[PDB]
Amino acid sequence: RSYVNNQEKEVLVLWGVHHPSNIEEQRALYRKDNAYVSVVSSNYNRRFTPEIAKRPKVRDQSGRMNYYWTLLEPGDTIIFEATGNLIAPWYAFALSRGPGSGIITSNAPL
Amino acid sequence: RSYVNNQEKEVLVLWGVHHPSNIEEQRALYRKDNAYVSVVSSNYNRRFTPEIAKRPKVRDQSGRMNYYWTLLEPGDTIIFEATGNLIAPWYAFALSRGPGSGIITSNAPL
Amino acid sequence: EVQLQESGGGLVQPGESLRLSCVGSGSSFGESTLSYYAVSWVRQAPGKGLEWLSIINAGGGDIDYADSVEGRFTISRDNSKETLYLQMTNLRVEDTGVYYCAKHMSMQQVVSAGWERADLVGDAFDVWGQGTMVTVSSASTKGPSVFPLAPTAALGCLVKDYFPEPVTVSWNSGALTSGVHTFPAVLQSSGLYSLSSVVTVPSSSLTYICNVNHKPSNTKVDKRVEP
Amino acid sequence: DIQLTQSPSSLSASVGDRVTLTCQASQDIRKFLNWYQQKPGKGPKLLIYDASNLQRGVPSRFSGGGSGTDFTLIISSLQPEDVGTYYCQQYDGLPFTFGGGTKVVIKRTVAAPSVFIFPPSDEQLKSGTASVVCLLNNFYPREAKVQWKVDNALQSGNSQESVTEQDSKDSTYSLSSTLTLSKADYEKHKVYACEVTHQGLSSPVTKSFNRG
Repeated sequence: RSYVNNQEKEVLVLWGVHHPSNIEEQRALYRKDNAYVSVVSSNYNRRFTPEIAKRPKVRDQSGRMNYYWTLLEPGDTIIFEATGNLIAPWYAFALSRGPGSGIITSNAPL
Repeated sequence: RSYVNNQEKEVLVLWGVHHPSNIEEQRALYRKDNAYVSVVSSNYNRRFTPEIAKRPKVRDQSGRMNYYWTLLEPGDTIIFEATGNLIAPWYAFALSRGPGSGIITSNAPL
Repeated sequence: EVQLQESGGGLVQPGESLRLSCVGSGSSFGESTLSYYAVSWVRQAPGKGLEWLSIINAGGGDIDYADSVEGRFTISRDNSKETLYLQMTNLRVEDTGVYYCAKHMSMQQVVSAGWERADLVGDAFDVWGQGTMVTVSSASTKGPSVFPLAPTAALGCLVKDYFPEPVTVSWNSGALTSGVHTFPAVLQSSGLYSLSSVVTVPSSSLTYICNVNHKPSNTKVDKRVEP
Repeated sequence: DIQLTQSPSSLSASVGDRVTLTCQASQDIRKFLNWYQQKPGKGPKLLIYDASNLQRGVPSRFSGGGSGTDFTLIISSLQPEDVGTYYCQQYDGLPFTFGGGTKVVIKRTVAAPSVFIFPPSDEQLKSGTASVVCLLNNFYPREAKVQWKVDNALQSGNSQESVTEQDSKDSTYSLSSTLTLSKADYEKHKVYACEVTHQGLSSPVTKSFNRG
């Protein structure tokens, strides 16, 4: 799947790669023992391979989902190619970055 | 291929790994579906595997060449081992680093 | 692999022109079609050896020619059609022969990868075409005369008067593919070619026919051979 | 230019013999030399590329050696399918040039020609021309003394014979003879004989026919 950034702004794309806990979970969900995800743009390209191991549970899940992101520049195209395990983007964000700020952690009302 | 740094100085070595855009480009150029590059010294060792995907064109190229570098110390040896996709070094640089400076970006004449 | 098929040759008057085409098909390593390689034209005169004429590189550059054909002949290639061309001009009688299309071994470009070879290698010809014949003679063309040779045993076909070569013999569409002997043609005293073709058959007789094909005159004969 | 000289012009050998073909060059062409076989009527097929490399699918018996100006192709166990013409060719410089070729000829046991005689047709003698043909089949050696007896009278000055190429399986030949004479001449005599002498026959075998 390709997406051409026609927003005249940066687009923030996020996605995920799912790592099952055993090979049977892999086969049931994706029907391949060996999957891979590729995300590639004009200045981004990573390949993501699922890595299956016994892990301690977190929120009662032994599996894991690794989350990733990139800022697709105006005019550039991002391409997703997957054999399995891809947590695909559905909604993304068109933004223009400001001069540069930070996070405040508080309970004071607005 | 090995190179023994006999310069009594640091040698800067650079190289590249070529990532085709489809498997047929891989087979035509290197005759292996699965290549790898290894560069190893006394304190450097990386393995580079080519990763083949559909990418947007840049300078009318869908392929990519990733560029790498290391400072081989005086007396040390660097070893290149490749099954394909290696952009091999041809010329390298013998240098002694100075106290430490920076880059000026200008149009003022020298 | 890659296959090559010359075409567009035959009989032409002296001082005239003729354009041979070389069509490529199939692919070698890495889905490499003919546009990945450099091609040459090579001709062979009747009874002699091989003469190289011209070379062209994959992208259409580095043309060169043999001195004997320089200025008259011109090489080119429509890579979109995977086709080579040879535009012959001012044809002389000695230009008669079988013109071949021959691919060079080494890969010269891989366009989708953005890879070219800096030099033009022009190394071994690993693929040739079947050839197309060019007959340069102001003599007119004439159709073949075919007569039977009725009857181990033997039955034949006598193609008596025609010009110029070549013809195509095939008994019962390749039914008799064993024991055949299409004989090399001779040049009769009149000036037109003659040729016989035979096959061995035992005591058993089944009907046997010979399929004759003479391209330059739209001639196709399925002559019988009954006793 | 560059001239390639091939020796010999032709070699006769037997099946299983090992043969050496020579190709010498007029100047140092390094190893930019290749060899092609060409069976008659067919296109050339590549055998050896760059002096010494066997091309894919070429039988392992083919070897090639040399460098500089002295190159050789070596056929290890000669087979009847090897009959044909072998050319060496260079690409060290333009124009690309070929050797003169070296024709391989096969020696085998003696073969007996099955002899046959053929008259014209109801359409040929009607056209106003006669063509009688003698067609010895698959024989070895090559030379066959073909003479024509018309009511026991030798023909001289009206003949034409064509030999086929050496067969790539049994290494035999084939020879047909053409006697071209008008249809007015055909009405005179009655019997025509094809007396041929060949080593494969203990005595001349004359196959003939009477007029009609």
